Amino acid sequence: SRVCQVTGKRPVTGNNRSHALNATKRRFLPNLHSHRFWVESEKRFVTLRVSAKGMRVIDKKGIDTVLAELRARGEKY
Amino acid sequence: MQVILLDKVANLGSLGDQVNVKAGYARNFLVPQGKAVPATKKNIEFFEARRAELEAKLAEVLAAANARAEKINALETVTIASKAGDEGKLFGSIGTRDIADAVTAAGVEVAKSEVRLPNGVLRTTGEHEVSFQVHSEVFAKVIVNVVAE
RNA sequence: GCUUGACUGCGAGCGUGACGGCGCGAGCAGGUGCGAAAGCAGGUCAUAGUGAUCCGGUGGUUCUGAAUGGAAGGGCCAUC
RNA sequence: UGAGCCUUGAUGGAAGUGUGGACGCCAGUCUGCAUGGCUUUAAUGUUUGAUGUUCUAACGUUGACCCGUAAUCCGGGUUGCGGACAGUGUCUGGUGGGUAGUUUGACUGGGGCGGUCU
RNA sequence: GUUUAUUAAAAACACAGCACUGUGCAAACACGAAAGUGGACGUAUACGGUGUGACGCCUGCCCGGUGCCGGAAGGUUAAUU
RNA sequence: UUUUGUAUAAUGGGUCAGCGACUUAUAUUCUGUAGCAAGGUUAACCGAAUAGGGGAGCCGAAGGGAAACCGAGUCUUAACUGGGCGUUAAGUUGCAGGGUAUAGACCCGAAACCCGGUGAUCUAGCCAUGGGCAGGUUGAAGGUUGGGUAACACUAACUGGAGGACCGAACCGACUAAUGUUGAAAAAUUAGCGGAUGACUUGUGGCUGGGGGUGAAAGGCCAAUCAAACCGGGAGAUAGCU
RNA sequence: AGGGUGACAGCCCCGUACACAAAAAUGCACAUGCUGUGAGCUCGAUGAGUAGGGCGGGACACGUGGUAUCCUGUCUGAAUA
RNA sequence: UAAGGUGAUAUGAACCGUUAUAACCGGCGAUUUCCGAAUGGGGAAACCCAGUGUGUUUCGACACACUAUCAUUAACUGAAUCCAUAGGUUAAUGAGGCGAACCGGGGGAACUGAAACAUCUAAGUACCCCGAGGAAAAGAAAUCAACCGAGAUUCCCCCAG
Ligand SMILES: [Mg+2]
Ligand SMILES: [Mg+2]
Ligand SMILES: [Mg+2]
Ligand SMILES: [Mg+2]
Ligand SMILES: [Mg+2]
Ligand SMILES: [Mg+2]
Ligand SMILES: [Mg+2]
Ligand SMILES: [Mg+2]
Ligand SMILES: [Mg+2]
Ligand SMILES: [Mg+2]
Ligand SMILES: [Mg+2]
Ligand SMILES: [Mg+2]
Ligand SMILES: [Mg+2]
Ligand SMILES: [Mg+2]
Ligand SMILES: [Mg+2]
Ligand SMILES: [Mg+2]
Ligand SMILES: [Mg+2]
Ligand SMILES: [Mg+2]
Ligand SMILES: [Mg+2]
Ligand SMILES: [Mg+2]
Ligand SMILES: [Mg+2]
Ligand SMILES: [Mg+2]
Ligand SMILES: [Mg+2]
Ligand SMILES: [Mg+2]
Repeated sequence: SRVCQVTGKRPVTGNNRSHALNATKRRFLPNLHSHRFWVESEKRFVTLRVSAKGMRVIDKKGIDTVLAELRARGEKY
Repeated sequence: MQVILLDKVANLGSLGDQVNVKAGYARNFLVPQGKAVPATKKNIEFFEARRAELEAKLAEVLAAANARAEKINALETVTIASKAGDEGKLFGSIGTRDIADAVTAAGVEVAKSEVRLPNGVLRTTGEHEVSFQVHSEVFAKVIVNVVAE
């Protein structure tokens, strides 16, 4: 399930739109990547499936907090 | 990605400076390998409280013994001396514990030779004020009274 | 030869079309050319020489202008 | 390595016994090299992009090993190989009857062909 | 040998053989938004695609057109700035 | 019924009986009718509930101009001798009807498009595991032994038992004819016919699903059907046609 | 009101108007208890990968239009009464 | 509540009742085989086969109970790695499945209309999927208004085709 474990970002639907303006159903789906992060608070490597932006969010809020969610939301990690 | 530093660190490092580096370098090498930290603002005082509770705190806590020579600004009583010789001139030298013999009962008792003037130590009159090692900065002042016996 | 009437606003009143429209028109106002003057000129002897509407361009024009003043956009006239 | 700024040598403690480079008004004297009682120039420190080597630490491993585990999966770990590449997301040019939706006029001595359409 | 079960059994398809062309292996190709899997427990004396169709004697000329392959100069040229 | 025209040898009906097609809602206009009249009327709601309340609002009493605006006038134009549209006729709300608009819109009918499902008990291909092929022929390689060579080559008897080999039942097929064609049978019967140790044939079970499968390729086959299966739904698709 | 009874019934039957009814289990209200639960005053604090922006789509009656407003797949990113 | 009763086709038989344990009706309980979410394992539904506890003047065996998965929590265990995490057993709680419409959300057609057709339409309709309640959803303004003022959301009539 292409879904960013930190932002909830899943694929969305939309059209294509040719020059002639012809709609064709499609998907935008997120830039996922699943990345090994170091915790230090846990002396372990937790490897989340994250979209960039998901990343930019840890880079700011900070891992120990992001993982604080998930835990508090039920997610495995 | 700005972040602040811990250890040194090649082309930017300085045990606590204010750098701005590509996020990769950080979330892949600096932190998760202890060398830097997200400048979470919370932090830019947590590590600026240091730059003040230090670089102007303990850099002031140095100054509490001004010149150390506080109330010793009127010479010190001359119990004995430091020696003389050459029937008129001078001949004898300071054994590795012999400029205290004089100021031998003042401040506190030691016995070490932090030599400051690398000369033959000039042989003439007697009473001389150079300095001596009293610390990594300040100085002191005292005199030398010879012994007539 | 001299000239810009191949003018601007209008138009009694006719023609001709299912319609959209197309044509003819003396005369009125302003201003203009030619003629001494009466007068003639709103293109070419007449009848073909063409493309509705939408959308957009350009100039003009305060008519419009979403709190108010502006502006954008719209309208109106000209034209592509 | 293309350009900027900061700088120390060029345009804006004397004379003699001694040297590389040169637009040198067309035959200079120089820019320095030894001595002897804000604008036309070279190197660094640097700031900024391009190119290339390499690294390792993202990431890949459909090599080997350890454990969960008597398990051809998966996961964690170790190691070896590769490595900012490959791949993927968004955007973007090309290609694309593989697939899809359609169009492909009327008149007409039947239709088509020819011809015609104001 | 195969085939239109039910108006066509053939000169049609197939075939062994020939050629072209793709593929260095996590192969190309194929099913599949993926994971997974066929190819293959195979490795270029192999695997796929295409055409020809035992065998004998042979298979000439044309690259302008279309298609395909190669090309580090220039011209034109997208998002981007 | 359709037609220029039908006794027509052009359509439809064997016959009877029952059913079977211009509706309904909301708007909108006209006509009729009733109320009130420069006025008519309320909606939701409240409700004492078909009353009464409620006048939000709609239509009408004023038009001209794109508009600002002016106003029984206004616009056109600098301005019209003028010109256009207006001022000189009552409306409005019910009720019944005639039209129209939006809805299946008078009824029945396509071939098809789309969505979700059900089908490999027929059949195509493949997978696993099992079964079958009377009888008769031909007589490859190889081997043995002689003869032969300097030795091989070669050669003769014998031995051997090859093949999408030959003939031919079962079994698999389906070339011809006749019969049958309201059949015995929605593909057969009878006489002939091809294959018959193979790319053979067959049982049981399995896998492949509809723009999909499978296909020694015919557009064949996928449950008596296939140029895109069946079932339900969109659904009263649409039908300028009958 | 209606239904039935050998044809059409206020007065034959069952009903109807009206007036009554629960040992139990429950619904809803209240008045109480139990476990909680927090109340009022003062002094604070005032929701960042967010608003905004580029690109591509989608919502707004509004089809990119001169197009505000909203959501976000991608890339970015403020101020702090 | 009662003078009549043992549902129906449907008699008959053998019976139960008449002053309150006949029947009838309602509240609360008991019992409730097998299949089915089906949950001990399996499986071609209503069948096959277990493990551990128990249980017998005949303690062979045969009957009765428990044993699915997942989530939260707790206890005890416990790798690569020694700590620690992973893992492992047990327990206590809960979920599972069914069913009208209405409701929020995730996807989302075409026929058809435009007298053809692609923008546009049909239409966020049909349909598939998830979730929930007696309703759902929405909701106490970074909303409008217009220099006056209004004061969350929801529904109705207008505004207005
Ligand atoms: Mg096509
Ligand atoms: Mg269509
Ligand atoms: Mg024709
Ligand atoms: Mg046939
Ligand atoms: Mg035949
Ligand atoms: Mg081949
Ligand atoms: Mg051929
Ligand atoms: Mg041939
Ligand atoms: Mg006829
Ligand atoms: Mg007649
Ligand atoms: Mg007849
Ligand atoms: Mg079968
Ligand atoms: Mg044979
Ligand atoms: Mg035979
Ligand atoms: Mg026969
Ligand atoms: Mg069939
Ligand atoms: Mg159907
Ligand atoms: Mg429909
Ligand atoms: Mg129909
Ligand atoms: Mg706030
Ligand atoms: Mg069971
Ligand atoms: Mg089961
Ligand atoms: Mg159409
Ligand atoms: Mg609620």
